[PDB]
Amino acid sequence: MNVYDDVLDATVVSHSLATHFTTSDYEELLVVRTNILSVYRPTRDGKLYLTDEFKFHGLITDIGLIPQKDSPLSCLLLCTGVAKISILKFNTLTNSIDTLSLHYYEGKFKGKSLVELAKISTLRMDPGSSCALLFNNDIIAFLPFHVKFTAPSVVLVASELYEGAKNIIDIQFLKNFTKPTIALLYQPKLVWAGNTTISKLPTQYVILTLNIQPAESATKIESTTIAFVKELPWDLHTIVPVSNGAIIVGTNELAFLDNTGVLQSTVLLNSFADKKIINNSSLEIMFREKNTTSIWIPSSKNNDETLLLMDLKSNIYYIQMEAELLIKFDIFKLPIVNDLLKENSNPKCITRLNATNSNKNMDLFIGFGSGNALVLRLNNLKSPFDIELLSSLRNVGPITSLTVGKVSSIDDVVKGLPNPNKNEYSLVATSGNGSGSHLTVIQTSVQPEIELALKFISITQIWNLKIKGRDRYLITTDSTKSRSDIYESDNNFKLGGRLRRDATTVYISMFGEEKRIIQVTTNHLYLYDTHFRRLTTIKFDYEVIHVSVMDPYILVTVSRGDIKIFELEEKNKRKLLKVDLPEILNEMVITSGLILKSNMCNEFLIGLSKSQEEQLLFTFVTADNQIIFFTKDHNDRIFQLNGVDQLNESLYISTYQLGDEIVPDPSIKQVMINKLGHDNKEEYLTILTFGGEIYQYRKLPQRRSRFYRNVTRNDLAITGAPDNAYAKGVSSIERIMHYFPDYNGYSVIFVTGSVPYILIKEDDSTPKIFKFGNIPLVSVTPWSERSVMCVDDIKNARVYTLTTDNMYYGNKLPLKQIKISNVLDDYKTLQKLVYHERAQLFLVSYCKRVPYEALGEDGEKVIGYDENVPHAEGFQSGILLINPKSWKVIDKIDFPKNSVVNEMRSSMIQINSKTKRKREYIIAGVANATTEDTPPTGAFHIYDVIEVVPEPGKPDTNYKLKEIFQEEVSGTVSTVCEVSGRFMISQSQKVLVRDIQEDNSVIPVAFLDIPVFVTDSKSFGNLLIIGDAMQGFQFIGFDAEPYRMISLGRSMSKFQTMSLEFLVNGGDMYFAATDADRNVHVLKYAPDEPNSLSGQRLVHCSSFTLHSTNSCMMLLPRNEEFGSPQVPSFQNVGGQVDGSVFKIVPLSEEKYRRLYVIQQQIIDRELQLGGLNPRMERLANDSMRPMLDFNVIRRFCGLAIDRRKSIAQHAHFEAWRDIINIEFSMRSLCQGK
Amino acid sequence: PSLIHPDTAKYPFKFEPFLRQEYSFSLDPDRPICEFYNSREGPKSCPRGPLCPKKHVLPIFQNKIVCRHWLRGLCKKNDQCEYLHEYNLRKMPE
Amino acid sequence: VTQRRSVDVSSPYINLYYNRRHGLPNLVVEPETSYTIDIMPPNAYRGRDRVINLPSKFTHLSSNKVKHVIPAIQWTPEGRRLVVATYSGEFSLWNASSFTFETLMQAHDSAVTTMKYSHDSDWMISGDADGMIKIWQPNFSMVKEIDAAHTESIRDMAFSSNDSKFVTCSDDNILKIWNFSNGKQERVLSGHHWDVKSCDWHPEMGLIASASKDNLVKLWDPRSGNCISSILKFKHTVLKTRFQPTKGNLLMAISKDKSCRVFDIRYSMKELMCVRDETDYMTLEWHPINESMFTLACYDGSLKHFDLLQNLNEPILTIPYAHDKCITSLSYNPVGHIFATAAKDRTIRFWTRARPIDPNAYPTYNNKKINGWFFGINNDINAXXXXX
Ligand SMILES: [Zn+2]
Ligand SMILES: [Zn+2]
Repeated sequence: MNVYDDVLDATVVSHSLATHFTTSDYEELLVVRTNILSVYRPTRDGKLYLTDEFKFHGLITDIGLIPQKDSPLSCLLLCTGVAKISILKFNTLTNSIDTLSLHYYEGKFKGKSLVELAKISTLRMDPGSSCALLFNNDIIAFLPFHVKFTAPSVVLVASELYEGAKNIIDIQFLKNFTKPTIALLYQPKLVWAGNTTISKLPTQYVILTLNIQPAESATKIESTTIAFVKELPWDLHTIVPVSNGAIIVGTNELAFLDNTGVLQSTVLLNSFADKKIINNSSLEIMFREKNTTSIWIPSSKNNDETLLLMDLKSNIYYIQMEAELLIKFDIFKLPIVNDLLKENSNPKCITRLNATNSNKNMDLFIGFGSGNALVLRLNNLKSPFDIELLSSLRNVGPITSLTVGKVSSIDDVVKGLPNPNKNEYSLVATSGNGSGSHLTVIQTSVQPEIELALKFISITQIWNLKIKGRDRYLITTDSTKSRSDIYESDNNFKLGGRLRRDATTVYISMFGEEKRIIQVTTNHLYLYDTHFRRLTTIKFDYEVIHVSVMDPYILVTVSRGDIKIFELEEKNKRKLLKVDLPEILNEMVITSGLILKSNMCNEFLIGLSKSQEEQLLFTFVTADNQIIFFTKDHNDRIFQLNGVDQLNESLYISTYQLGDEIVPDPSIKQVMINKLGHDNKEEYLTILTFGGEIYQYRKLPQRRSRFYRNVTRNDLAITGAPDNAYAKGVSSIERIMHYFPDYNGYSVIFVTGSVPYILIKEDDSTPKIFKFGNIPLVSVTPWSERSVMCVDDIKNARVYTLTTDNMYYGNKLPLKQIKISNVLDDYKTLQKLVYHERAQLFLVSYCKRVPYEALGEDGEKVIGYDENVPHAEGFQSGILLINPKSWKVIDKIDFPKNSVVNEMRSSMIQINSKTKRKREYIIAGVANATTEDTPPTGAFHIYDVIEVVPEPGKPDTNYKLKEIFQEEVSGTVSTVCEVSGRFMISQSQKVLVRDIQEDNSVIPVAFLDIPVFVTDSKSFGNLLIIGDAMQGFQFIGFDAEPYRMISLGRSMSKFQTMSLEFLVNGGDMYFAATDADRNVHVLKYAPDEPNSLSGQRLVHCSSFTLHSTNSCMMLLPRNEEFGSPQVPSFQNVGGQVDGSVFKIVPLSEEKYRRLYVIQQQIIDRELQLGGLNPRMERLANDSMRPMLDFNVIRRFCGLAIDRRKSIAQHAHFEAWRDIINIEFSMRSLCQGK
Repeated sequence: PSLIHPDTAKYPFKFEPFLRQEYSFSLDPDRPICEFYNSREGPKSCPRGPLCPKKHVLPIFQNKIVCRHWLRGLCKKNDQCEYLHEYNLRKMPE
Repeated sequence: VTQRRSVDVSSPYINLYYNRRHGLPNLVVEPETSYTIDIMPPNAYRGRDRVINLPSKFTHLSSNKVKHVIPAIQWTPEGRRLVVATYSGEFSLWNASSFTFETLMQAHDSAVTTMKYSHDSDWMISGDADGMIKIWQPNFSMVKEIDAAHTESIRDMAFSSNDSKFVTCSDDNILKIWNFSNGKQERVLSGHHWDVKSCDWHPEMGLIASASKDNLVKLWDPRSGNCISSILKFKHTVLKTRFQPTKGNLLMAISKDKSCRVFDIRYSMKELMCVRDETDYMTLEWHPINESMFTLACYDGSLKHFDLLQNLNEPILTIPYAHDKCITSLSYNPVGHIFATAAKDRTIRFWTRARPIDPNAYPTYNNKKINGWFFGINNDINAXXXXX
């Protein structure tokens, strides 16, 4: 009984298409991460600015654009998991995606395939824009279009299309044909390197000119066979269509097959290809991908077309063409002399984003499955060309491993004062898969760099002032002691007089184009010159609470609820004038008012209608929750943000109408429309609830009157709860938002409280709240240029400025790229990172992909020994000890060739069994990854991290890995886990628990025969889950005094297990084991149940289809924020190959049943994006109590407050108080020792 | 708390009473060997019985020399074996 | 100290659960033997690369020292050992790790006609040339020696998907579904006018196929003793029957007649491929991980590997002189990496997956020593075909 939340949302760019979708104005680069479709508008500078982000409940397997009639903005087509086409029109009015048609094929496909369907059902679009096919493995769906939107869809096996076509290698639609044409590249007899000796030239390529004849009930498909090619290289895997005809990108051979059929020319790419124009290339390049990414660009204003192909090793290959007959056919590796694609690998999708009406000087986005998804600019095309990294989209690679560890809190005191992230751990990933692989510190909190830190006495609110841009005068105040003392630039008091120093000031700021100073003290407003002297004083009958300032205006809200707006007399700027505000709001009950300058309701105004200029409008929040506003020249015509009392997805501005619908339920404490992001300063209405809940609406560039928030996208995590739930986050320090136009270029909204939040928009993403340090924050003030001073609850003010050097502020959690692979040595691919608390430092096992040497136990190579050919990628591992204070690699302990540290864990192994002195040792399970027929070699390497004398120059190098014990043992050491003071390592089908003695003599003590290979092992005290590579997993108890590895329960459903890990939730324990089939299986050990057979058969209670193969699942404690922790509960934080990080946070059976009522009520009542029912989606074939997609629960959080309270089936509050318990489960990382 | 490796041997389970009855294995790994218990009789010797907080050594585990058959995962006598079912090199005939 | 041919998937699985743990896709192997690292372990390959884990490379011939006629062959589901039945009535146990025999268990009083492990990968039913069957632990200890299993010698065992009940068949015309946990027969299967030569249980749904000398496969229901459909497509006698152990979507049945058929339980009991070999087929086994891939074997040896998505009319890979004599029994380890097969020549041959380059790949009729020292430290060897 669990919830699944993406802690870090997916980031690996799998698919991307640059065609008008959101807006017809600019060419929009849609980018599929894996479940998150994000629409970017590339600028002339290249930087991708996100217009609209969409989170689909289900993996976007493949995407394409089909143009729709009557409208310029082209419809989208995405595939969800195994064969599930979703047609998507972007509705301009709602600014969200509506499904035109959903097409389930998974059912129809199983009824045609005799084999299991391939997980990645690949989609193909036709250039004629008439029929888009979806093929799995020899089985094809055809989705025709009328030129309703979609014609009734057919499903047919390739044997129905062509007489042969026995197993499809790749289909692609071909260029320039009147009626649409597929080109089925297939093998009748299947052939790999091994079948090559008997079957020669055994790939058949057939072009079939389809006759898509659609009837309104069901379509009939007859395929005219225009061309049949019989004898082609076995390796031909990808068909890429070019105007003259298809290119076939094979592993070793690359054959151009024209539209008429006959092979015009083929290029032998390397040494492995052999066969009619033959082109022999000695440049040993190979396309070892099953489907190689390839950007084909047509000619414009011409006979100049380009096709670029990409190796997995991330090399661009421009292929030359001459359409006439075909001459000039050769591949060319583009000279990447400035290695910027070195940091990337596994290119998944290339797309040209800027058309420039010319084939040369192209800007193209390449999405990578490893490195950052780069936007390149190719400047020329030669057979003075230079590529440049025009823009970057941050990709957290495949998150190879994941471990909690202190990256901050390593310094207990920084700049004198205590650390902002004191007693704060953060789960650090190992992103990247290649020469640009890097530790990614997936931080729970924004780690802010301190410029200046000073201790303060008896203060609560700070107001620094920049008299001429430079900060010169700082103001401190106290609510309790009743005093407001004024500091300086060098932080010295009374520098300076005539202030209301004896009473609590509420607001002090620059005024009248940085000449005057307004001090609003509780009872008396004041006006000052640059040098402080009282010029104008305004008295009030009631105590001033809410107060805002723009350049020529002050607004004050008194204790009664009455508001007063004041304008500066601009002619001399001395005295103050009362603004004749509309009398309509005097009857209204105002909670908080803010002066605002944005072009939000300028369309509704009589002056500058459709002009786009920031008219100064005074926003207010009514007690019945609606943002009312007006300009100075209002003429009693007041505007409102309509539908905030419900706070629904759309948020249009209209004229305010007063009646008797007044329900004083205040839930908008602070509201602000602010430009956000370092480059693309997008306006954002940002509601803050009295329950410390932040809602954030976007001002839409088209129709600026209408505001909209992506409810489906879970960008902003829930900071609070509306129905007084999570009161702990609001009752301590009052939640007040502070907008800063420049914090480090980045425009942010700081949110003060016990838990501080920072709304950071990056260009790459929707603006996200992040936890701002572990420390509480009382009040923020903008320190001298691109810096913000923040004061602690303990009154320790620190000038912070966000790091941008390697940080990224999308992915719904702030993350720090740590490139430890520097210039002098690149540790390509970082695997199985582990933190070591006894030394407070990280260990990561690098694994350089060495040229593999195929040899037995003897030094002689196996008989197929060839040196001229390019060798296969083997393994050359090694551990790096990294001290995270400096993040320099301290100690490199390399391993022999063919060796790879499959798993490495820091333990608490017992040194003496009687004494129970658990010294923290790391154990690296290295395995000599070799051929199947070579004897399996492996070694477990145990390391004690010792305080060594540091090198005279650099500090932090005061630790070195000490090889206390290593043993090159029979069988592959594929996993290590510390089972209660003893560590088990895997072997070939064996698991030996080793015990470490005080003499460092390590003896195996307990033994267990496992089914075929351990992928992953985890221990929960003296329990174990030893994951069998295809035979599910053994759940294993472990005894000591008589060392018995007692087999407790095999997983009944046997599956290719990916990463095991426990999730306990009290009482009976549950195990999450992920699959090769991207599927979490939660199995509980229930020996109480009779069907479970004494526990020996684990009851498979929940399956949950992920959006990626879970690379490393990892247990860490969860923060029970609302409730009290009687039993230490553990959530389950798993990485993803798509660069997501999920939490399988488990729940109480009461707690879950509340959310499962919500989930089932959200899916049914509220519509999803691609029409995809998440409960139906997150299921593949191995109890009716499913794991909950929190991505669909946080839709309840994004839901309209009226409908939200309606969905309660006393329980609404009880729901919220545990929805926070799921989102705040990661905040356990903010508690140390 | 201690977030980086909190494996926690002292976690309470619903199957903790079961694992004392069957398998003779409690959630405390290196718990002491209980007094007033002999392997020859079984649960009848101990006053606490099967739900004993301390551990119960089986006749197979107090046996001297290790099993060659169990070491290769195929001993006919899974219980009442004249050899040991504990893989320690101290008690080994090579 | 002494080196031996060690076909062990553990090393490739690392290479897999690295490539899978980084999303670095299953790299297409190139002809040169360095690429043998990227031959990922069988269940890594599905679809247009299944032909990789199709077993063609002769690995090892072994004989049980005493040289006895093997009645049945079944792998221990963990993939670790191959259990070899004996006409003497013993379980010879050739492990996968080295192709060396572990101790003979001496199972039954007479010859063990068949043995089969549970899908829970623990228990195994054996059988006899007398009536009896025995329930075994994976560590081989006779849990329930059911003496009065059948009036005649049993023929084939098969477990349910939940392995809570299993089917026996015999030289008696009737089948018995035994409720496994009690060791008593739940429902008897009244049908077939002649002896039930073989039977198999569908590995997902409740369905039991039954090869009979009545030349028909009746498809029984476990809940009630009646056949839901009787396939009448066979002519002489249905010799054996199986399913795809993975999905179960395809039932298969071999004949003592030249014919052989593969069916769909999914689609109205339709046949897909009526393959006829001039030399009569004897035994079949589906590739344990790759649906629509199996191996038939003939009276002329002829280890004929097939695919339902490559050639319906034809075998994919013929090994025409695999064994000297008629192959009686064959099984893949559920891993898929080794495919063991035994004949009435009293020798059990193991067949691994191919390795991208070897001159002895495709051997074809070896005169004196077909088992000519293949454990010589290395996988691949040069050429005529036999060594020493
Ligand atoms: Zn006792
Ligand atoms: Zn024994």
